[PDB]
Amino acid sequence: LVKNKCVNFNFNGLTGTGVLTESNKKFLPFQQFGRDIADTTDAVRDPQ
Amino acid sequence: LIANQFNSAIGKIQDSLSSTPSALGKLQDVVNQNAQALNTLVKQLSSNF
Ligand SMILES: *[C@@H]1O[C@H](CO)[C@@H](O)[C@H](O)[C@H]1NC(C)=O
Repeated sequence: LVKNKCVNFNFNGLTGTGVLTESNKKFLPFQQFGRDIADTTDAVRDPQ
Repeated sequence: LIANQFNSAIGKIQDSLSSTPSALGKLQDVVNQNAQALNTLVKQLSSNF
């Protein structure tokens, strides 16, 4: 896992481009993805 | 008397602006229109066309 560097991430099918940073948001145990108002990926939980 | 009326009128403006939420309707409408146009433009990427 690499943080604070612009990389290509494939977290089981996200297949998106962006820089990954630590977040204070808390997900539900079953929840994996994250979306904003515009239905764009905003935060993803590390599978490991 | 005029000084007191002026002060009380400004205080009433203070109270009316603080209480009523729809006071800044023009600015809120402009901001909402711009944000909604931006949201529609962004959502247009998800359409097949
Ligand atoms: C996933 O596997 C690694 C390697 O064995 C381990 O260090 C890690 O704790 C595992 N993840 C969880 C949530 O246990």
